[PDB]
Amino acid sequence: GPASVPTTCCFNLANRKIPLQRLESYRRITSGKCPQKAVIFKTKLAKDICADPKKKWVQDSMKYLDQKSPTPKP
Repeated sequence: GPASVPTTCCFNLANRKIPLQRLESYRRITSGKCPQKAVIFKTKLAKDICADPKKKWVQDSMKYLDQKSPTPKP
């Protein structure tokens, strides 16, 4: 589901568009200790999924959370 074996960064991007009502949060990665860069979405089922920033639902999803979100800090 979320991981497979190498714990570093997402690899298997999500194909099934995730809904907003079920979305809880999201996490993006782009550090230097990773082979690739992408985003990760979290639904309201205590589960995380991989997502690339070149999708239509991921972009809207990220923009949605980024828009709905108030401001970062922690």
